[PDB]
Amino acid sequence: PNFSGNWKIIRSENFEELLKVLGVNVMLRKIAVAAASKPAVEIKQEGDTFYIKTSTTVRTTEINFKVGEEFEEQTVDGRPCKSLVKWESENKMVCEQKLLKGEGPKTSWTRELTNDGELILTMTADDVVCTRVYVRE
Ligand SMILES: CC(/C=C/C=C(\C)c1ccc2c(c1)C(C)(C)CCC2(C)C)=C\C(=O)O
Repeated sequence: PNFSGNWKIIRSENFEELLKVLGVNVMLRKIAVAAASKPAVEIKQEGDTFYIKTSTTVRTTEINFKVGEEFEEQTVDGRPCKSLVKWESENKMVCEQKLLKGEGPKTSWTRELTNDGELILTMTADDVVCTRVYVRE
């Protein structure tokens, strides 16, 4: 049950559709979609403590959190939110997000370590689901 490692993406689907439901104009979606197809992901895990750095040419995010403890991060479209991660199963964590200001689509994410050694990340916005699959570099 160790997510630690440097991960590279091998499959991504419905990412643009995700941004579309968030109301991002076409020009910006193009820039985001292009850069998001080549992320560099670093994860450091110790017990329930996580450090996840996701880097792209146009944006880098770093989150630090303890499963079960509320923290603050940003939605995919850059809006400040309060998040809470819980273990849904032994190798699957689910995160429920809550906007700090205003309204918007219900968003969340999940990260799961599969039995073949891969990592599946799913990001949701209302009914749209983006699936991203990684493998260690
Ligand atoms: C890599 C990844 C996600 C990458 C997302 C990127 C780059 C992204 C997302 C949204 C945006 C931008 C970039 C830029 C900066 C163009 C500004 C416009 C908005 C609409 C605010 C997820 C993962 O795989 O964990």
